[PDB]
Amino acid sequence: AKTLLHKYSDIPEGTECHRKAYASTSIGGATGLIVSAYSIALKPPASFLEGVARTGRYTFTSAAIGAIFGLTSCISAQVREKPDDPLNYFIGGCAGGLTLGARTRSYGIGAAACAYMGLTAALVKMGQLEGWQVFAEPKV
Amino acid sequence: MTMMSGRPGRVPLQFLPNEARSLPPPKLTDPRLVYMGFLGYCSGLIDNAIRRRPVVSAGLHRQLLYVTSFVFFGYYLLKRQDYMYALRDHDMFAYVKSHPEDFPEKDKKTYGEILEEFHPVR
Amino acid sequence: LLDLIWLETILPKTTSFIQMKMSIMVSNQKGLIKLYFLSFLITIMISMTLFNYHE
Amino acid sequence: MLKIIIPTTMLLPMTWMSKHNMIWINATVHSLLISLISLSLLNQLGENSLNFSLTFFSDSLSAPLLVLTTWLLPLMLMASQSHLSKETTTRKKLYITMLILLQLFLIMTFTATELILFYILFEATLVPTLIIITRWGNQTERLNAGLYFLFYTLAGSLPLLVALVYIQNTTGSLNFLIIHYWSHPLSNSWSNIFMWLACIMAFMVKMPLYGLHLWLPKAHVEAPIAGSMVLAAVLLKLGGYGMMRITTILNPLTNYMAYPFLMLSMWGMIMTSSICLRQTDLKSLIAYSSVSHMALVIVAIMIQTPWSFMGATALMIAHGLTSSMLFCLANTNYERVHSRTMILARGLQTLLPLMATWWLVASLTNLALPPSINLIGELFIITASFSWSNITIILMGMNMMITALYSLYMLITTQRGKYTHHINNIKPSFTRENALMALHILPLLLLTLNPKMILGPLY
Amino acid sequence: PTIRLQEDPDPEDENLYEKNPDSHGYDKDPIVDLWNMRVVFFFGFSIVLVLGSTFVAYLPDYRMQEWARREAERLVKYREANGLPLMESNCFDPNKIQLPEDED
Amino acid sequence: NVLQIVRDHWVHILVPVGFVFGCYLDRRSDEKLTAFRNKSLLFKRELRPNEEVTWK
Amino acid sequence: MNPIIYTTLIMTVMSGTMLVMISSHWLLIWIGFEMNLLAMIPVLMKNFNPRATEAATKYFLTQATASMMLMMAIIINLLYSGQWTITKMFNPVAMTMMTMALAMKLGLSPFHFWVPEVTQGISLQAGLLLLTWQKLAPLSVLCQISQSINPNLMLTMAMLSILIGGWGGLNQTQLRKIMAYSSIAHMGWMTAVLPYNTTMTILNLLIYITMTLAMFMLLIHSSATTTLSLSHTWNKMPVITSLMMVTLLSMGGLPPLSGFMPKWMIIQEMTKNESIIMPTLMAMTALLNLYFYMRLAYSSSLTMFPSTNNMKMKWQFEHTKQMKLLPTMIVLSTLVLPMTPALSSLN
Amino acid sequence: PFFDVQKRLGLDLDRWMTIQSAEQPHKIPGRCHAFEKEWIECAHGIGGIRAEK
Amino acid sequence: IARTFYDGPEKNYEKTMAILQIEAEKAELRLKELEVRRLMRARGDGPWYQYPTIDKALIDHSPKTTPDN
Ligand SMILES: CCCCCCCCCCCCCCCCCC(=O)OC[C@H](COP(=O)([O-])OCC(O)COP(=O)([O-])OC[C@@H](COC(=O)CCCCCCCCCCCCCCCCC)OC(=O)CCCCCCCCCCCCCCCCC)OC(=O)CCCCCCCCCCCCCCCCC
Ligand SMILES: CCCCCCCCCCCCCCCCCC(=O)OC[C@H](COP(=O)([O-])OCC(O)COP(=O)([O-])OC[C@@H](COC(=O)CCCCCCCCCCCCCCCCC)OC(=O)CCCCCCCCCCCCCCCCC)OC(=O)CCCCCCCCCCCCCCCCC
Ligand SMILES: CCCCCCCCCCCCCCCCC[C@@H](O)O[C@H](CO[C@H](O)CCCCCCCCCCCCCCC)COP(=O)(O)OCC[N+](C)(C)C
Ligand SMILES: CCCCCCCCCCCCCCCCC[C@@H](O)O[C@H](CO[C@H](O)CCCCCCCCCCCCCCC)COP(=O)(O)OCC[N+](C)(C)C
Ligand SMILES: CCCCCCCC/C=C\CCCCCCCC(=O)O[C@H](COC(=O)CCCCCCC/C=C/CCCCCCCC)COP(=O)(O)OCCN
Repeated sequence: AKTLLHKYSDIPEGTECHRKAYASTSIGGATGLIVSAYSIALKPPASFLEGVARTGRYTFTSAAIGAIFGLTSCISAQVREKPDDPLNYFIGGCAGGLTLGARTRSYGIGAAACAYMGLTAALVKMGQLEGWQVFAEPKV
Repeated sequence: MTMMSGRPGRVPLQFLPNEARSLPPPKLTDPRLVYMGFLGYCSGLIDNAIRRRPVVSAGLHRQLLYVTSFVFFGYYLLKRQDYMYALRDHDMFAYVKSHPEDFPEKDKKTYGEILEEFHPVR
Repeated sequence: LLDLIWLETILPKTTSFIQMKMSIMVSNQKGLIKLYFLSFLITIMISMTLFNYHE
Repeated sequence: MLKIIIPTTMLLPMTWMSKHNMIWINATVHSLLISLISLSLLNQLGENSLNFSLTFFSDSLSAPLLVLTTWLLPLMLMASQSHLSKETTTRKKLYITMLILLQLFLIMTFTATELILFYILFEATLVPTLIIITRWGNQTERLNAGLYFLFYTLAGSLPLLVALVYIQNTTGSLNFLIIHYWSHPLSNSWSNIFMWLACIMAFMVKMPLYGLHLWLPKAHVEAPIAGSMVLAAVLLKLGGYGMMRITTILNPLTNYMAYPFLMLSMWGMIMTSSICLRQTDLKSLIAYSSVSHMALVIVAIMIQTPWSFMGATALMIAHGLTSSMLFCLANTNYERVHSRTMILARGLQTLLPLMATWWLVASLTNLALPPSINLIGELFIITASFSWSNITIILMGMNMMITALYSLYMLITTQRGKYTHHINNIKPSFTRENALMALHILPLLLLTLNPKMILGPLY
Repeated sequence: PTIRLQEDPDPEDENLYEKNPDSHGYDKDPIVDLWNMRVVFFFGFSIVLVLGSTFVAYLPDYRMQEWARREAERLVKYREANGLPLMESNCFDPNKIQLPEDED
Repeated sequence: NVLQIVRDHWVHILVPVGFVFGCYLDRRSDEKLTAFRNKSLLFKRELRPNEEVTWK
Repeated sequence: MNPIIYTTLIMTVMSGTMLVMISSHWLLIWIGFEMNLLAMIPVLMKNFNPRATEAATKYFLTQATASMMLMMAIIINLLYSGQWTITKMFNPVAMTMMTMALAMKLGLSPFHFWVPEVTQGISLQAGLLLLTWQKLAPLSVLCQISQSINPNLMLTMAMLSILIGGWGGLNQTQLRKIMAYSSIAHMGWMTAVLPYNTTMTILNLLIYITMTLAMFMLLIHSSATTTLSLSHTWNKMPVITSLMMVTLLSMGGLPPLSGFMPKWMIIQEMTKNESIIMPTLMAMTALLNLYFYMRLAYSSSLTMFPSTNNMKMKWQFEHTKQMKLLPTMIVLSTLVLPMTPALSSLN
Repeated sequence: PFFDVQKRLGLDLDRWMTIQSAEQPHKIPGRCHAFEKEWIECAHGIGGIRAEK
Repeated sequence: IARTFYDGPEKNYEKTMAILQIEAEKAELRLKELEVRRLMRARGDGPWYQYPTIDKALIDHSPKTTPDN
């Protein structure tokens, strides 16, 4: 829910990297749980233990991606002394993409994920800076 | 969000309030009406072609009825559209007149007093 | 190397590959009401908490 | 300017009411008359534009483009009637209808006073072109070529639509005169950077910019001859026209957002010129030539100087004429031997001398021999780039040498040597083909005689 | 049948010179082809090309090149005689410009 | 005998008629933008003893 | 089935929809939905076969669940405010359940699985009815409560509908399933602009209904339900294939065709709010619908597929039944963009 | 969407049952008749947005 | 050529003036309409964005078999 989002976003950028990584790991784990729930519903795994294995695999993948993204993003922000710079989010996104590539054992997936997650995270940082709204409230 | 659904004095299924009679009707040579007649003529041609009839010559009464019907509907459509736009402008002007604080007319400045930054192209 | 392979690889071939994979993922359902009614239950529960608990 | 629009709309029922054996004659005669009428648009002013109404206006940048469109229609008609002889009457009329609709959309695009109307027409030009390519092409690659042509264009053009409606909600107008008079600088923020990209990428993909040009060889090779003519001569210039129009509101952000596109244009100019040196298909060579020349035009528009704008206008007109002529020259040999491979039919100067003369003149204008308007545009752009930075001359210099090399390579491979022994079906050149080449080439030199008519509004 | 489909054979191409040794390449019908040649030549070379080039050559000077030249001659004459500078760096009179009060 | 000639070559008047109609419509469009006729600071002029409007 | 009984059932379907549209009481709206469903179930089984029976069963189960949730949301709203009038819906949980129930009725993603299946399992006339008339009541109810709607849920479901419609349509060779995925994407477009302007929702609904009617009537005219059976129509009626090609182009959203108008107006309306990212994604995604419309146009009109010998016998006979409104539907589907400012009469 | 046929023809198809303060049989009152009456009277004719505040 | 095919510069000059006036007024009107729509939807005190409320004429003002309603 938005409680996790607020827990992540309340901490300043280049401070307390361990807490930010923990919040990112929680967000990733929640996303992975939802993904595994939908996957099990639409694609039954033929065995309870197999369903547990698939849930654990998806959840661990997502949690690891989130943890890596948060850790490297915060570390870069505090090392460069440059908060509010999208390049930190780009680095975190590429690190998460390379984590996904290592997790699926595929070089092409790793490279594509690095590029796309880095670009998406940088875009999210730009949106936070400039006030871009994904779901604008009706104004007129 | 519905802007005009509940405007006071609106009659539910009227399509043409009596207030609309105070506006000049569209001219019968209005280019929009001519385009509606063109749409009716195209419908007649397509009707001829689908039924495997000579496209241009098959039914002149049918083509005339098509053009006439499209023009007839378009006239009232244009009247209603113009009425709605007149209503919108009337409401806009009344609201601006009744809320002077939200629409201030500030002092005019000539270009000889406004400092604009110059960006060279080189 | 560039015009026939990599410029092709990055923009149009990647787009085609991704769209085809997602089309295969989305469109390949067995048509069993059990599975996607379970999906409906998951959606309903998520919806109350994710968007409904926050008003 | 309804005195030009209405006669084309009348070309439509004139074609659909003609006898089965007079469609080409009627279409050609009335297309030529419409071109003569459009010739009156060249009487332009020195300070403002001709403001015909609230909807249409004519500048010194769009008048030569309109004249080029109206002049290109009859040439396409003459070039098409050879290979469409076995077609039924209804399908021939539909082909002519597609060409007429394309001309009408192009004529309205170059004179629209608002940016949204310009967008709607510049996007409506897609349907006739796609239909022509995918219906009257020869090989099975035409379907893929149509898909590439469609989606490359739309993926660039839709963000432009979003940006345009946003700009109208912000400033209250999209009318070009109001936009010009009430111009305000763009700050340096991520929102403004993405607005710049949305306003620029559609025109970039139309040119097309190097790395975004893969659709062009497919579409220009797989199309019929009239499709290739109008794709190379007019439809590529939509990007340049739109970019010179839209750059009015992009300052001072362009001062640094132009760097990646400038580097892409110069290096990809070198690359496409080099690609022309090893090409087995004669039409793909002409397509890559178009890419190189358009890269030069992109550079000129991006550096934003009066000399660069003059050079861009002149180069666009000259390239349209030259590339259309080259495509027709290649189509003659294709119709003779039914193959596009360049080294199949050789020594053609022995068999067709006058066609060899036409080949020589076309390839001389391709390499920008002075004092052709090709060279006038190229030299203006080179001078503007040199003022921008003295190191561009090296890249520009390399391009000039390479262009000459591949142009004369094409000429020597096709015309000189010894004729292939097994090919015995090379009939003499028809009067129609010679008239087509003459009507391509004579206006080029006539325009050289009076070059201020193609130098744009910055003159 | 060891075939896949019923199809017409690919036909040989027709030579317009066979039935018309002077064929002009416009149509198979000699009369229509001759008149197509005639209308193309007359309306392309005789009408649009030559007459249009003459019209463009004799277009009136709406670009105001000669007017500008004469105006500049008048201005140079007046400024040279009076001892005034030929040209001024500022194109706008500073009396109508109001700079900001403070620069500190 | 002109019946067949007319029925074979009546498609030759569509384009000139469209041209003259476009000229007429352009004149009509110009007729609706005279709000500043003889009113600009650069071209404001006293009327001649006979003429009514400075341009049409 | 007796023609009199069929006409009575059709009028009962329309009576339920009109009762939904004219009522002021939540109970009467629920009754209208019940009556509409009760009359609609037999129309889906008019041509009896196992596939039609399966389609009817799936439709009944989905719609009965949706109406149960609808009634529960009404009762919760009554509990927290003793109001039966259809208004701003004073309770948020009730509004969430109401939104989910109406989305289930419309077939918006995540609850979009039933639409391809029911459309493929019934006849083309039943599909025409299901994909045109059955959208009116839930959309009208959504329009009447648009102020209390939560944008985050509605916009999420709309974007999911556009994405899933495009992706699912990419994979189909059956024409009814293609139509169903197209319907899903257009429903997404309709519901994306609902919290901002209901006039745009109505305009998009009308244009979509016109294009869908034209497409279904063209498909009924040339009795094709698969891509390969539609590939034969050129050798029997080429005019039908040409008109279908132009209508398919219009459905794609290419200017200057009428299909482009709703997307254009919705993008403008969303940029009148802040809302920049969402229209950009929506257009980029509608490119997928354009892709599979273009593939259908390639297969049926722009190339000629091989035919069979027995088509010669069909050449000798004409179409007996004639659809009187098909030419007007085609013209309205294609050549209506210049009349865009007439949408002001919709509000 | 909503076609106010009842308002146009003056029919009262279902408005009689919408609120608790509207003409019950034998004049039996709702438990919260006065509160609903006051809320309705206070919010009548000012529109939904103004009324909520 | 000038006498036969073209007019003087003043015609184009003043037509441009008229066009510019019309377009500027339209732009100002568009901006003003957007602002008015924003204010009306925010405050709900204008003719636009009026949402239905229960009719007061539905209330029965009769003795209710109990003195306290
Ligand atoms: C418009 C004009 C034109 C533009 C468009 C055209 C040009 C751009 C597109 C074309 C090139 C882009 C392609 C990217 C790589 C594609 C990978 C791929 O296709 O995977 C599927 C494909 C399928 O593989 P699979 O099915 O998963 O398994 C079978 C494997 O093949 C079996 O694998 P294996 O057993 O043979 O060994 C694989 C192993 C070992 O590979 C080998 O066996 C041989 C050793 C090769 C490794 C090279 C690393 C050491 C040399 C680097 C020296 C310096 C770099 C140059 C810069 C100099 C600066 C002055 O590689 C690794 O373990 C990877 C670990 C990471 C080390 C390499 C990555 C370095 C990142 C570059 C940093 C650049 C930052 C910016 C710098 C700015 C200053 C200029 O993967 C491969 O087979 C290729 C493996 C190697 C890929 C990494 C090479 C990196 C190339 C440079 C990337 C820069 C471009 C992207 C920049 C944007 C990103 C944010
Ligand atoms: C923007 C500015 C204004 C433009 C407006 C928009 C465009 C024009 C209006 C569009 C609608 C009007 C026509 C609708 C009915 C056409 C249906 C048809 O089949 O026509 C055949 C029909 C020939 O049939 P027939 O004469 O009975 O005997 C021959 C057999 O039927 C032999 O027939 P068959 O069936 O055996 O032949 C088979 C053939 C049959 O297939 C077709 O004929 C295709 C026709 C489809 C109709 C178009 C769809 C609906 C309209 C949407 C247009 C969208 C335009 C926007 C841009 C997008 C481009 C698509 O199929 C094929 O060969 C397959 C070829 C594949 C090519 C795919 C391209 C098709 C789409 C192209 C549409 C372009 C616009 C219309 C083109 C003109 C059509 C006549 O054509 C005509 O003769 C009628 C056309 C001329 C009527 C207007 C003349 C007015 C009177 C003259 C005086 C003018 C007054 C001036 C006032 C001043 C005083 C002097
Ligand atoms: C194949 C051909 C395709 C067509 C080519 C299109 C060209 C697009 C390139 C865009 C040009 C510039 C875009 C943004 C302008 C500056 C870029 C940035 O790197 O510069 C620095 C930006 O700093 C860092 O680089 C932050 C950006 C890092 C994240 C961006 C991701 C780049 C990774 C490469 C992905 C490939 C993109 C293209 C996809 C195909 C400047 O520092 P800063 O002053 O702080 O930012 C200026 C903006 N301010 C003033 C509002 C603050
Ligand atoms: C086959 C055998 C060939 C060889 C034999 C040939 C024999 C000799 C004939 C060759 C002529 C030699 C050329 C020498 C130049 C003399 C002509 C020149 O003096 O005229 C120019 C005039 O040339 C014209 O201005 C240029 C022609 C315009 C070209 C437009 C082309 C027509 C439209 C066709 C379609 C358009 C397609 C392209 C779209 C943009 C001068 O311009 P200008 O300095 O002012 O005149 C000053 C006096 N004025 C102003 C009062 C008139
Ligand atoms: C086939 C190749 C063609 C590819 C072309 C695609 C690239 C197009 C460029 C990006 C288009 C999206 C821009 C959106 C339109 C701009 C309008 C605008 O100005 O909006 C900005 C907001 O700008 C944005 O939101 C844009 C964010 C981007 C969202 C979508 C990302 C698309 C992909 C990004 C990277 C790709 C772009 C470059 C690609 C180069 C070509 C390959 C102002 O909004 P406000 O909120 O009011 O500002 C102040 C108040 N906060």
